[PDB]
Amino acid sequence: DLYSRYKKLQQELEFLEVQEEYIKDEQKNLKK
Amino acid sequence: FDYKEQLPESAYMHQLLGLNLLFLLSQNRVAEFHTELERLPAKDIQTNVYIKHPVSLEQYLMEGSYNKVFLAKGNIPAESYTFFIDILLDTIRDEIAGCIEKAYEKILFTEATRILFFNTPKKMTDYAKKRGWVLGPNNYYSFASQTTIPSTELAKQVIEYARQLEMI
Amino acid sequence: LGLPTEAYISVEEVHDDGTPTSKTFEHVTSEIGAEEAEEVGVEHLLRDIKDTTVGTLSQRITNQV
Amino acid sequence: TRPANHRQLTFEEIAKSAKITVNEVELLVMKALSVGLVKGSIDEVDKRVHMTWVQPRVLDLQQIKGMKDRLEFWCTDVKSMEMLVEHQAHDILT
Repeated sequence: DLYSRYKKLQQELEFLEVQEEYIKDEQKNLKK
Repeated sequence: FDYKEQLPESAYMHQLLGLNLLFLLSQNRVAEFHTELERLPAKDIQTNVYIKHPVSLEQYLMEGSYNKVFLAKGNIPAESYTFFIDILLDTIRDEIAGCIEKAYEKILFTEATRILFFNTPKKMTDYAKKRGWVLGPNNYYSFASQTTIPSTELAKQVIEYARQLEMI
Repeated sequence: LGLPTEAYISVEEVHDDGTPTSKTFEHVTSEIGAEEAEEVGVEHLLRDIKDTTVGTLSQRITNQV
Repeated sequence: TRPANHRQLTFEEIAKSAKITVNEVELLVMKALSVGLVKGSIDEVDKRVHMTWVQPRVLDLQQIKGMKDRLEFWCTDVKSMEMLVEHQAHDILT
């Protein structure tokens, strides 16, 4: 269960790295 | 200061606290001086001679009242204050000399002696050799040695304006 | 760091040091300009390369550098 | 020969150089300006001839080398500010 919260660690990494820069470049190209 | 109550206080306390304030002034740690001075109760700061002399000496030093600072050498409410006061007098001699350097487009010697609070022309000559003066060719210490657009810094500031405007 | 076109015009050089006059190439300010249709076509070709979401201030700073 | 900064000529200096008198150096300088060999102005109250340009003169190899060193200094300054502007505006700079 607590190493399932380690699953939550990798979930946090997924939100942080994958989606933030995704939206950033998405809105840049949307301005273009 | 810690063991308030359970203790009857010592009459020497105020004297020794004033001596500590003199020590802090001599070493020129003004922030710590004021911080500890704030520990003394109000009426102790305002009335007790042992706490009045240190604070008054700092007041005179900040104002520039070096005459009264020197007269503190005669005041000395407790004779033990001499040690921490002599070094302060020497530092104040340096500070007064700095004042003389910046001001006094020209100054003579016979009166500069009293200005620097010295009592011997040999001491005057030694001190002039210290740092360096013109010795008064006409008996006057003429230490009257008094563009460049900050283009780089201004360009940095303007680029900062542009970047703060364009990160919108 | 420069335009691709260098324009020259031949002109006789009357040397002040008496050397014989000889034909030489003289530079003339050359720049690239487009008709309306040429601009439309080139903009279509550069639709995905040219960056237009820069801002006037950013473009002018780029011009300065 | 005088540099680009201290190129102010006094009537006494020009008189000594040309073996003329301060009362004729003034006419000489105006004649120079009229013929167009030099550009500048005259302040006779202070007897100083301000100059800003002289006819281009032939240069020797050493003079060309010195001009090259000056050009190197200029190029270093230009490169320094190119780098400064680029680094400071890197974010916005396209």
